[PDB]
Amino acid sequence: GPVDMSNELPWQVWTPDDLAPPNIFEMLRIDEGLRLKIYKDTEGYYTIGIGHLLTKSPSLNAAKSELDKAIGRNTNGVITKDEAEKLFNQDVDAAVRGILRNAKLKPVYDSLDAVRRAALINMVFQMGETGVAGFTNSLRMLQQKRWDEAAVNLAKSRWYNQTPNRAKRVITTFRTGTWDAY
Amino acid sequence: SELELVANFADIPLRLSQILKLKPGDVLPIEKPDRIIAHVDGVPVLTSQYGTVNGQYALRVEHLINPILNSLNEEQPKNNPSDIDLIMDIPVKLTVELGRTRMTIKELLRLTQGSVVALDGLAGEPLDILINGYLIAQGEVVVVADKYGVRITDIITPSERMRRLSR
Repeated sequence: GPVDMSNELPWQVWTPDDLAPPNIFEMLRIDEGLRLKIYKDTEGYYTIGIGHLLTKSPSLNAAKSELDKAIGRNTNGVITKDEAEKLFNQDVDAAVRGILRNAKLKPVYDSLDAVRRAALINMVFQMGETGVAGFTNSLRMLQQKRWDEAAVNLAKSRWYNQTPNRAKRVITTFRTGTWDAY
Repeated sequence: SELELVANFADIPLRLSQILKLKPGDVLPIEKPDRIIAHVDGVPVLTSQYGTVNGQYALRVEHLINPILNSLNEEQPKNNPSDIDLIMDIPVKLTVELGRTRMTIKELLRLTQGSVVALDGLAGEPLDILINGYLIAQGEVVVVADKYGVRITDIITPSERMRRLSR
């Protein structure tokens, strides 16, 4: 031990969350776009701003209301660009925070270099933790740096089938470890 | 060429009597900060998010504090239209530093919102604790349940704390 300290309470040494990698913010603006009014997203759920999922399930009243709590004002289902911006900021951090606390996603995230971690956040940003943690074999493949194998498996998913142009970009990022798809 | 960007994790308002009694193992309670201020020569220059990159502590610059509008591509105007037996028990602030990085001027002036700056401190390795801008101790951020603190791991003698304090 480096020190000889009298320990009364169960204090645990704390380390902060990893910072989001570059260029996740530009990446996500590209894939999520921007809307200042509530819409149904490519997976059927109410969304706002830059991919900010409002309610997991029906409907607008709850959406507008969870929007109302998210923004802290009456909104009427409409927000500001800078409101969208601050939601986005929060969302990116909350995604990273969630991954790092997810017993299944965390070893994969840790494995990956920065560019590929962006891709994983992008997925989680799109489908949430529970959804992304379901790609069991693709994840283990990612953990084991079998890039082509994970890549070809990922193209065999509902996700890819529902949003091919986004999924292709993300899978190209997983496969290559580069930003050429952006 | 060349200054020090200094990230302050936390400021801890203590009384001098507490400071003279501090020892390894003492835990100072703090609020976990979300944003923090980085300074240069004691002058706050930006606020930022913080975390780690490659195991190093790092900053994501959020806002420049009172930035200057670049108007160097135009001529300067002549005017601007905008023209001791018993020692007193004083409160004293302990500064806990997340870390520092040496940067050139050119490098410092070329960061804005979203700039990620890596500090020279490793995650896990103890933090500098200062008094009046003087190193007096090291500590580690520590937590139980909901409560955060800074646990002293190493510290100079009371006489020396006093010495750095006065100067």
